Amino acid sequence: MVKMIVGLGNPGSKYEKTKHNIGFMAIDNIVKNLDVTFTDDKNFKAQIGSTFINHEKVYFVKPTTFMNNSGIAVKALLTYYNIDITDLIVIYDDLDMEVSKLRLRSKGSAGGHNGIKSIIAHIGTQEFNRIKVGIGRPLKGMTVINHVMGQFNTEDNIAISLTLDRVVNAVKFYLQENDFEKTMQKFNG
Repeated sequence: MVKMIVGLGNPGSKYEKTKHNIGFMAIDNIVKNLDVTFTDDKNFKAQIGSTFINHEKVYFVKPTTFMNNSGIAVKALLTYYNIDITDLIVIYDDLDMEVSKLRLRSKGSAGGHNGIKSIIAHIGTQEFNRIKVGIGRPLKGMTVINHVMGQFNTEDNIAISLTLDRVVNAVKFYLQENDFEKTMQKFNG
């Protein structure tokens, strides 16, 4: 009945172009496509848009707790609406994929990603559905922070935009089928 779709990132003008905000960018593209408007929530520290698709109510969420606190918002939202982990999708930047690459997974450990780390620690599992967008592989010796805090190279803007459009379609397919596994089969590769 209720779907919780979360895009990760950091609030504030200075973070807006960072690769670590690919989740925010994805959610933005999704709601614009779906004609869904945001509202900076009074209960939750997040930007939230929702709408009924058929008989289901879908929430599109951009936590504004800062990335390392994403789990607090996710857990609050799951608890508030009595939504099980299985009804979750998290959209975010993969730390070790070529830029604009798209991958759907239903698992994976945090691997240095502070948002995913927070979510895992708050909902108690790494077994949750993910739509990952590649931001580039870090060079040897490069720290996670300056890897994800950098902006996208201008030659990559088009690839990123193309990928985000694909994320919109994956979400729609997912909603149509209420099956993330089929969505993974339909979109991976």
